[PDB]
Amino acid sequence: QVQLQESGGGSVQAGGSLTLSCAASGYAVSRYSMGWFRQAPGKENEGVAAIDSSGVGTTYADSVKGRFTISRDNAKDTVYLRMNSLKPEDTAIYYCASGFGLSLSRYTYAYWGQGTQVTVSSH
Amino acid sequence: SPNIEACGYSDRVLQLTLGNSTITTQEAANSVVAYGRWPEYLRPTEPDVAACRFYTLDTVSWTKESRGWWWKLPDALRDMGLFGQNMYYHYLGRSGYTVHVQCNASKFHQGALGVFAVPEMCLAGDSNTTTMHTSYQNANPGEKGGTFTGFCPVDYLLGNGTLLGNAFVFPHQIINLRTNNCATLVLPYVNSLSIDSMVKHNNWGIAILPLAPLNFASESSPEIPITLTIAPMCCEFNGLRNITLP
Amino acid sequence: SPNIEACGYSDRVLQLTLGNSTITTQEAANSVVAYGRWPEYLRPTEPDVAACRFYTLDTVSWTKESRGWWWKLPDALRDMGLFGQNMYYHYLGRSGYTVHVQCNASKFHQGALGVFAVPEMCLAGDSNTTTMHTSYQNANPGEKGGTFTGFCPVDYLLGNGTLLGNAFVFPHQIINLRTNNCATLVLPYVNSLSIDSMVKHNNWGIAILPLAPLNFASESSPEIPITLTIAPMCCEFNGLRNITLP
Amino acid sequence: GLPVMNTPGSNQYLTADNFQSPCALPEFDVTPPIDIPGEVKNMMELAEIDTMIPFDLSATKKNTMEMYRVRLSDKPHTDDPILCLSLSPASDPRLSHTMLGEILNYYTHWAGSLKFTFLFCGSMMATGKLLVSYAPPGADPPKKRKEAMLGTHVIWDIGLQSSCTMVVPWISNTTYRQTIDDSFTEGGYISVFYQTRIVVPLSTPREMDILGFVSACNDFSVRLLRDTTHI
Amino acid sequence: GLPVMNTPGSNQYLTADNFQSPCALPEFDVTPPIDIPGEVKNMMELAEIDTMIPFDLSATKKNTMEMYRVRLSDKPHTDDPILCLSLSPASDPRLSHTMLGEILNYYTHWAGSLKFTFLFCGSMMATGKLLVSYAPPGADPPKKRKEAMLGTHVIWDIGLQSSCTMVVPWISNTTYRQTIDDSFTEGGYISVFYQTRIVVPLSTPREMDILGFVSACNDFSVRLLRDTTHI
Amino acid sequence: PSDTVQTRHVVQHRSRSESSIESFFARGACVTIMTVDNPASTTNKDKLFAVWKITYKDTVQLRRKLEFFTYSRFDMELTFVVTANFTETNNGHALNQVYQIMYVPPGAPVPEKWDDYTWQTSSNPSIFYTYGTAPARISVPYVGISNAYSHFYDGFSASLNDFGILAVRVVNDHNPTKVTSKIRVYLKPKHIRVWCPRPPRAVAY
Amino acid sequence: KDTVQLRRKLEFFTYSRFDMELTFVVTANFTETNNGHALNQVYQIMYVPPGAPVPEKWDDYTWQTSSNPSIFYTYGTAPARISVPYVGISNAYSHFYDGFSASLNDFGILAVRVVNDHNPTKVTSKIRVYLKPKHIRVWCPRPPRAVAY
Repeated sequence: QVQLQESGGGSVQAGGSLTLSCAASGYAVSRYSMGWFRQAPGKENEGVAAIDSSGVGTTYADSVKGRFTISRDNAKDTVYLRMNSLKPEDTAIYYCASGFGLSLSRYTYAYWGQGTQVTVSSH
Repeated sequence: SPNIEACGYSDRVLQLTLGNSTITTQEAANSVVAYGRWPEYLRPTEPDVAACRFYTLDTVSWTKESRGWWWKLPDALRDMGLFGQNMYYHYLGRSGYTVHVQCNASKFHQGALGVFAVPEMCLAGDSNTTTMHTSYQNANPGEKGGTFTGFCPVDYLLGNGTLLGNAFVFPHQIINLRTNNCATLVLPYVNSLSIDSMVKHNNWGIAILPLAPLNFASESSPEIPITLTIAPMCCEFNGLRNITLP
Repeated sequence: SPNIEACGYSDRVLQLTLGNSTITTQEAANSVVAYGRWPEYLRPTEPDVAACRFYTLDTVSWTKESRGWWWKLPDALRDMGLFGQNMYYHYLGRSGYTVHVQCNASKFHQGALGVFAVPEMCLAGDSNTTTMHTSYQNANPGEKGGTFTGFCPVDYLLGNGTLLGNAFVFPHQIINLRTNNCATLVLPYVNSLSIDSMVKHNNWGIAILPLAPLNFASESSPEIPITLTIAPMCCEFNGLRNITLP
Repeated sequence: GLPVMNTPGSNQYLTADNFQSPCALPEFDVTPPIDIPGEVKNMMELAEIDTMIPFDLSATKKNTMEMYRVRLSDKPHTDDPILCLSLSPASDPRLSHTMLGEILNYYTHWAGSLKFTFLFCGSMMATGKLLVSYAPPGADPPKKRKEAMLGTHVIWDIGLQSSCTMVVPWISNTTYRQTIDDSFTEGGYISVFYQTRIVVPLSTPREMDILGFVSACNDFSVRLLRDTTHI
Repeated sequence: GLPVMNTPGSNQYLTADNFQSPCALPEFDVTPPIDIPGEVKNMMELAEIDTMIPFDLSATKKNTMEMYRVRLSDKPHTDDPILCLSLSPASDPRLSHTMLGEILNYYTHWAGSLKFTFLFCGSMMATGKLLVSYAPPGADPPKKRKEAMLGTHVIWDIGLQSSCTMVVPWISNTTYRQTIDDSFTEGGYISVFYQTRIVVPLSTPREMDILGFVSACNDFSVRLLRDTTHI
Repeated sequence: PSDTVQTRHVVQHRSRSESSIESFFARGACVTIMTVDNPASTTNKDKLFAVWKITYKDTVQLRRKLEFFTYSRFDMELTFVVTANFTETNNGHALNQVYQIMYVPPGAPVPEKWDDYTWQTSSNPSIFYTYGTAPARISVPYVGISNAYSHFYDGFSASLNDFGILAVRVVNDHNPTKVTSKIRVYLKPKHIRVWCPRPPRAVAY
Repeated sequence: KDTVQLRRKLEFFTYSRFDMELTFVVTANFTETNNGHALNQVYQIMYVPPGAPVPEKWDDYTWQTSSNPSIFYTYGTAPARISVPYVGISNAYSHFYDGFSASLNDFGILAVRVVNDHNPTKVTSKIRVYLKPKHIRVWCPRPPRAVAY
């Protein structure tokens, strides 16, 4: 059974950088890609960042472009979502998924994490 | 499974006038025979047109919140003229069903209805040890029927504990708004016996759940109606008892 | 085993012009069919001349110190025009081989080459429990090839742990300098399957080791060159995938 | 007595044997069978029955009816497929829950062809064109339209015909493939892209869905009966 | 029940028997066999395949490729054979490591003829003549040319034909011979001598080699299956 | 090769014999584990008899396999693997035992005490298995009251169909050294026929 | 591949198809020097077809195998015997495999336990397995493995 442990969540500040990670069990991370999907309170399944382990070819969503950084580790079978310069709109319960690969689409994936809640706290 | 594409609009209005009834079907063609069998006679009193004619159940509103609907046979048609009578005056009874489900909308509405006929459709209550459980009356909601939910039949569990996606094993048709307006399901008698008692045992089970949501253009009709016309086919009953008039 | 005596010198220069290629063989006659079978079609896309034509690998120097040389099929011919392409664009692929090994010297040079075609020739590493072992890249030295030694294939152990003297069980011919100048080996497709994936599995294995040392008259050419011309026979591949152009 | 010799294997019990033993109830009147519609002869027959694929098994949409609803939203023409699927039965969580897959988890091999049927569920008036693509085994997932375009693909028109049927052929190395996750024998990809785009008249909802179905063919067979039942 | 009587031998297990037992996997589709080239029917067939004899198993040359290289050096015409070999299979360390011998170490007897093929590997220009000699069983090893000359011998010319084939016949007392060292049934000798000498033109290397091969014939058969496998 | 027309499918069959109905259930699986004993002492719980109602519904393996269908007819072949052992750590002795297995046809008197008259059953079958030999085997034909066995029954009257009850005791009498035994029952549904298939029960029972 | 005798004999060839006949000679004995008793035992042998779940505990569900064959051998009688036909995934069993993906071909796994339950006097047993490759066919021969394995 393939397991993805969504780790790196919490309530940081507006502009407060927060990295994310997922331990990929059950398969060779290279055969798959890996991405991120956020969903705001009562909203929809929306994409953020995803890259393929083999080609390491980046792809971000238009609204998140720049501030977010995705990076894979083939040694520890983990992904690193460097959500830097956060904004009050980035307050959406995140999720990670291994892809076939490769890009941020509707669903287009299969293995889904439990869900980590990140809240871009602002004064 | 039902990958057909008749025409798309309307061509030919050809009415089915059996006995006293009249239907005026969208067309005639595009019908599914359950398992490839036509309702035949036991190889008895055969009423024919007397019992064999079209009866229409109550019309129900399909809405953007609807979870589904379900009925039982002969159960629903227990309050239908001669077929309602012959059901209580006999200890026996076997019958076929021409479930003709109609649903009209405009070229502006979108969605998809899957009419599923589940033979021996017992409803949700995970007590394997003690099934049937829910009272005779609840299990039998007559002509008004019962409804699925998001006696409690869960929609994705087809209201029996099995994933909806596999429902496609039972005879069915998909009333897809952009194509078909009508659904025709001929269900032959299916039970462990040659003939049985209708009052107690439910042969089939018509279950119409929404596969696609309902979306209407800007402002239009907030809801669309679905109608179920059912008819007893090649039926027989043995043997009149003190025509115990009610 | 190969106790033949054609003529000794040269008679007839009869060129093999298949497709775009041209060979100009020493003669034509004196060829060995591996096990008595000709490369036949699976009883698919058959490219014929497109794929079925002569390709020449890199020429290697034979010297008084040479221990031997070895190649893999289709491996070597993985960088050969259309046959190189069809190998990466398909998930399947079966093919025959006309290994035509030529070696020219004078009436003054002496020695003996034994061209051995070993079906399923895995190379030396005495881990019976865990074979394959040596990396994909080492195991596949392409068109430049690999060499035996006095990834480490021991010559008297044919580079697999079995005494060279018994190598004579596999199809072969002996290019004996005083007689033959050419070696012709038609190898039909041999594998556990009807068709397989060429990129991963190596069917045959051409191994040319020296049975006699090289001795040249006084002062002459310090070394003599050996050439390997290989050709795909009656080949088929299924089925074009997103012609994923490199 | 007739000279007989007891060989090895006597007094053992082979669970899968086939022997004639004593019948506990002599002369018992067995109730004759009636032709109840729907007699099944072999399991492969239940596979040749199209079954809806739960494509969107997302965090919230999995184990809910939404897993069956692939929604074509209002987003930019990015060659990012709307959906991609691995032709690897039990080695992919989507093809597994289908009646087809349910038959495959009881064997070790599977051969033949398979057919994916897409049914569009949008307004009659709505039109557009999509490209359903197939990439044979071992090939990399087609991530661009251009990429997917090169291989076996069908250009499915919404405007005209509502249902597309793409029969995935038998482009396999081994005569018998692994139902398990193997690189020696790995499926491939079935993906859909925006050939054109979605065109809707007036103010009709701009988001509709598409359903998917999967089934086997006459040449589809299985072998080596195994199980997987837990407590 | 049918009157049957259990005779001696019941419930025993004969390793070499042949009985019909229960088949663990009923109706299992066995993958059909394909004509993969090189099907073998009997072991004697692998023997009719010439295999190179490692003649020089000297202290340093044994377990090295040199064991296969018999070198004709520049030495005096001494009737001392260049090579001599005992036609005694497992009773001689040379015929043992051949594919032929490898078949014989699995039986007790061996019958029929055998053929020794010598292939010369020297300069085209080089010429000379040699005498390959055979001395039937029990006879003393031919130590002189004159001695070897009297018996069955072939006068092999280097100058003309490169390969000599001397078929050793079936001159045996017993209809079936010992593969073991026995004096009652002992092989004989195959030896080569300088009929003439080696003549090389110009300055071409004065030392070349000759290879040897051995195989069986159609009349070659074996019996009493035995083994010898250690740990 | 590469092709995606829309034909029926492509070619014709390709060998599917080991997948067929008969061959799908040709395997006999465990259905229950009955525990008897031959005590010398008055143990009223384990008291010789062991009663078990013949139902597939107890185990999982053979249960889910039968659930892909709604109706079935099947010749039920049963085998009994009996195994014994001493309970007390004593060098006590026991003579090779005999057990009495009873296939009691559906709708008959279920034995209570191991002493009652219903344990003599002039009509009901019995099997005297001597320990230490080849396991006992009986064949019960289609004993259904209907034209088919209904796995899932919709309506009113879960007793299912009732395949009867099995009762076993030690025939040999009270021996000082208490020996416990376990009878494993297997079911092979030969000559099986089925009708109207449903989606398989996804979850646990 | 575990033993030597039958191993070297099969190595003269590269490919083979063979009906594998197996016999099981079970033998028991008491371990402790005690005049302890034991009732004639039953053992359960299991031929588990290649690529299936390998049993761990003797308690798990995979020891019930609704599909996998089993043999209940009562001690003191004629040894048990089963026939496993050509169970190869390919057209032939490859003794020496060249290329990448040594697991060989995988002929399955055998599991055995004592069916009879916990008896105070501990009895140990040993099951000897024999293999007879009836109806055997072979292709492309190689020189025999000279040395030790």
